[PDB]
Amino acid sequence: NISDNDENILKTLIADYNLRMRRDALLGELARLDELRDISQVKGVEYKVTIPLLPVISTLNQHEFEITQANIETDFIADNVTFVTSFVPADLDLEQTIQRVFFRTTATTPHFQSFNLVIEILNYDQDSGDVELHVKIMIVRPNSDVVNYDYTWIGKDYERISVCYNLISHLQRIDGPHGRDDEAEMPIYRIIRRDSGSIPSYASGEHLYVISSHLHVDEIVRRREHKSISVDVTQLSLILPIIRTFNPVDLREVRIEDITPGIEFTINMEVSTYLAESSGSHVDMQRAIMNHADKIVGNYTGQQWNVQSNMLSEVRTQMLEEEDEEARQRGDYTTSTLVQTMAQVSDLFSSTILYRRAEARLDNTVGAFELLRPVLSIPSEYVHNGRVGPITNIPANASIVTSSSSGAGQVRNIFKPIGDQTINESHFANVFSNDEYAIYLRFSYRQAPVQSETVYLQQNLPSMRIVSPSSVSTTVSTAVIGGNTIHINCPIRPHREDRLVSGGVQVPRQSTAVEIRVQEILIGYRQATTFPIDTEGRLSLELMYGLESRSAVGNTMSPVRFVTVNDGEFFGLTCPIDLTLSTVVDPSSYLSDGVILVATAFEDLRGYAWVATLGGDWPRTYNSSMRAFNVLTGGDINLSTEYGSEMTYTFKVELPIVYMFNNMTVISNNVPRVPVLGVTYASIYQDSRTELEARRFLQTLVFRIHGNWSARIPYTPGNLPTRNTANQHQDIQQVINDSISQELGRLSDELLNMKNRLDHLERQFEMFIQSQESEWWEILLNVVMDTVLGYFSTFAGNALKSAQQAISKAVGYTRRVLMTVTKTMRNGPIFTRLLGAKNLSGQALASLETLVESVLRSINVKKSRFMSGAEPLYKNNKVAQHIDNTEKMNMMMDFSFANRNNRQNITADTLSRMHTQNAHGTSDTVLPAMRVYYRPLGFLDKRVGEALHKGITRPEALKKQLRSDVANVGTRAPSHAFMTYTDVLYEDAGSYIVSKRYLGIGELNRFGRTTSDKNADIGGVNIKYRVNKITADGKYIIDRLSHTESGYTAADVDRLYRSLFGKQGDGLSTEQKWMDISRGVDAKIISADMVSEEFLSSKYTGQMIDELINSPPQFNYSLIYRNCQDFVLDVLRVAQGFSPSNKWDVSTAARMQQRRVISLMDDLMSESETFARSAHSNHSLLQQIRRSYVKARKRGDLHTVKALQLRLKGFFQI
Repeated sequence: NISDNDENILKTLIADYNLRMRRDALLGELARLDELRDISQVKGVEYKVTIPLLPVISTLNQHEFEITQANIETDFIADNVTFVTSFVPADLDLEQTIQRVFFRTTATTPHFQSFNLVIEILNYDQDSGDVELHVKIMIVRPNSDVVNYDYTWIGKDYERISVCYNLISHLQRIDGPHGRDDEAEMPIYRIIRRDSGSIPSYASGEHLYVISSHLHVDEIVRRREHKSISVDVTQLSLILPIIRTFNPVDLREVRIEDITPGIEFTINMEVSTYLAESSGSHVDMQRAIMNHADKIVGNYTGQQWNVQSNMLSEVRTQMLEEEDEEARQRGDYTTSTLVQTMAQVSDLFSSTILYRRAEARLDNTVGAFELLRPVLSIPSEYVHNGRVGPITNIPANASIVTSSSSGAGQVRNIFKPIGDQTINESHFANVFSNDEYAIYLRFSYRQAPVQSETVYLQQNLPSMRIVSPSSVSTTVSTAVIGGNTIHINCPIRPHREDRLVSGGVQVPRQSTAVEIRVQEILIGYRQATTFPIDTEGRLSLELMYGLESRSAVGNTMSPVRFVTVNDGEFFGLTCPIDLTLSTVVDPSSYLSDGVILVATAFEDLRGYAWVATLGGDWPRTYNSSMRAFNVLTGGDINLSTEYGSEMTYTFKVELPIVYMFNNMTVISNNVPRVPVLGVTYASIYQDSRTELEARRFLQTLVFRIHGNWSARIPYTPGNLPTRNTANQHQDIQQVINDSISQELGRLSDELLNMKNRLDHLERQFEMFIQSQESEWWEILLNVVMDTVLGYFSTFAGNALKSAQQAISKAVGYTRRVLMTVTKTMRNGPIFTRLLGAKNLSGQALASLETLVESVLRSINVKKSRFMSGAEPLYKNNKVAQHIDNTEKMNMMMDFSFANRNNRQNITADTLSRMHTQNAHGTSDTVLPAMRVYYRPLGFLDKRVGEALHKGITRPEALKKQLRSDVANVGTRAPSHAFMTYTDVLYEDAGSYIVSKRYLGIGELNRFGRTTSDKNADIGGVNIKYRVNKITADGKYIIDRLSHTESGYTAADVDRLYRSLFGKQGDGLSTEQKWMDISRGVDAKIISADMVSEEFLSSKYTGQMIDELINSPPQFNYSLIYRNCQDFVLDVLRVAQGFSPSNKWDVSTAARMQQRRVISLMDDLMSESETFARSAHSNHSLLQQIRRSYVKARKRGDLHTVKALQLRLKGFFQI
């Protein structure tokens, strides 16, 4: 059978196996089986090629969710928002008392009020992690109905459980049109979310389910053969959005109250970029909800496949290196120091100060300033002997007993404030603001209580008092001689069996000493840097508060420098006025009405009571006070008694002033006074008061100002801007934007003519080309000419790459192109302030200039021939917005703000709140976002850890920690990356076509040598919309186009659906497949990460991307890239105007360049019908020319090539 040498070989193979077993046992308990780990990895790859790319979902943790809620100030509603509670039992902190997730909403919703989840660990063997869990979910409905769900699970330490709660809000109906917006030539529709006379617009539902898994690692190790993981989804509740109701779920109103450390919690939302109407069909709604659920479940399953692979044997991962914060900080700090040195140099220039004439007339204006507290005074030591009073509401029914039989006791109340009531303050009252100047009134305020008599009005219907019990005391035993032993049991609000916790006190009033003394009124100019001169004018001031009033006139004004508390220092002129208003004679004249309450109601005081017994064996005095009351309110609540035949029950409350004034109401609004001099109500006086009228009467100071002034206002010196940049910039982006703003003034205003601008840009491009050492431009021109005439070259991609490298190396040319674009567009400075902390990228602008110039030099025509028409030019020329950066910027700004940017003298601060995008925050980009998204879905990227236990450690804890480490390290990679590119087209007065391009790629294989049906692949689509409609709040409403209008056939739709959802849509028509594809792309990327760049999109870069989307290359991504994010980063780089990757094959970039040039040439030939013909530019004649050219090029015939190039050039002459 075998020889002796073969037997020796067998023995050494056995010995090697034994050495492997020895090593494995040295390392610990975890398995090390390489073949089973490899089979697991291959099967996981096979599953992962099926995880859907769509829909687009954004994942946030708690911190990023809170920052996002703070960022968005308009309506914030998501079609699907899933709250996933995910945990691994080996990651839970077992020293915690409870494992809980609790979150709620502060508003009314059709289905949701609060969500509570508790995890109970019934058994947990930590040596071999065998856990038995019980999960209890509690949902409280808005009508206070409680719904309970249970889930039990027996499994392993390292397996994951996810509880997913989806809140669904579908916009099903828009009502209108209710008019026509005139700035944006669109009809106006409304979107009803709140209770009104209109039909509601939204329908709401919910979806609750649990995901569990079993990774049969123990069985696989015992039997030594692989077994696929098994994932179970349990459906707990599904409510479809069938009927339309008011109050959809707004995410700004959702609170996450408590999550036990160790539990993972994410928010997974899909929010539309613009508002759109959903389908009312039931099957369509259900597919919409289940696509969201299926993507979440697919990502869960991929993660669990990773966990099984990692448990079966050793898997090593290098974690991607994070960018160096500290090196970037040193570079930025050097740049900032250079700017400071430039400012020091510019400080050497001095010039004569030049002024300008300033005149202004202040019409009759009204302003109201509210003091910190209402003007009141609480007397000390206020005693009230009634049964009902400030503190007590004890009915006569209530049983109150004394030592004598049937002897009712008398109750009294004592109230005492704690602390000072005098206040000294100086304020800068706001008067009027303007982009030129701002007016402030400066005064000082005095208050103190004056010796007088208290005034106390008691309500016929008193509010729920703090001490309002059913009974106060009862008799337990009666003695013939000694007296009756009494037991007192007096609870305080709230009672143990109660709803809507409440309680309070009524406060006695007094009279105080008011002293308002106005010193002067000040005005400052924004751009003044030194004292103005020739200051003259007159101002009149009228004070009025309560019942008194004053008036004075100021004549002399002087140049002044003053500092406000929010805006900095101002330079201007002051108008001293010396008047005093003093209502010490009548400070207390609200006497008709005038009940004052203070609310003291707390969850922590429920069930508290005074419990004591008095009598023979018991002491004859009682003196007790609640200390929880002191903890919550820095005061006291007390009850004192003396045992005797006649007993008095003293209920004393003793509050501090600060707590009192932070908690009070001014009911008895029945007799509200009027502003003392018949002034119109100032929106802080009975303007939708809702019981706020007496506090405004007692707190608000209102004044009336009229006058005029004149002065000479200095101009800013010319050497100031660099000092300003050094003195107040925060980032390097601010330095760049400041340089742009200052350079806008250096450029000539002759550039505001189209011919001059085109000549300037041609001269810039000639400078750029003349400075090239290598001759890449001539070969590029040859490539472009061949492409136009039909001969497609393999190194068009090389030509494109050389052009992009030349552009990125010549940053001066890019800077000049950007500067002329910013100068020649409408409202350039407004735009530079709109940018904020971001910079516009000029690489794409110069890229477009180079492409257009290349084609035009090929056909031997100037650009001015294609730029003819009336203004605005992009509305009268169908190619101008595609070949010109200035017209593109104009069109994009008109689109982004619905022509609100064209209002006269509108500031960038006002315009910034008029964007037309849905759920748009000010931290978002003005132009459409264009970036790569790469984050996990349904779980965090790291685990929440623990601190090391302080005690002595034991082996099963070490084993549990190792299991947690292996379950968590390297398994939380995202399953895909993607990128979006969107371009906007103007077609008619109120019609736009928005073209969104999606490109995504799945996670790369561990084993990439397999065939392409089992490798990671890319999936992309181009989707179009039409903008015709707007809301009354200024936001666009979208209609989505069909697949035919996007260029797709039925077979194309089948291929796209397979790429984007990972399956053949079975039982779906092409209409349903396109509905799913189109609806899955309109979601918006929500993140707390901030971008610092703006990018302008172009139609021909979009064609370059469509070249990848429509005819993808035969590429093995798994073998070439380390990461699926790197591919989409390469594509995004190409989209941003940079060169193609050297990882790609040659023909990829070749085809991209051919597509962009062919698209531009078609556009130019279509436009040339105005100055050429269509009979001699027919498609049939051009096809013959192209076929002849290809044949002539393939056989080296220069005569025919030249003749055909002349024929093509002559197409554009006559």
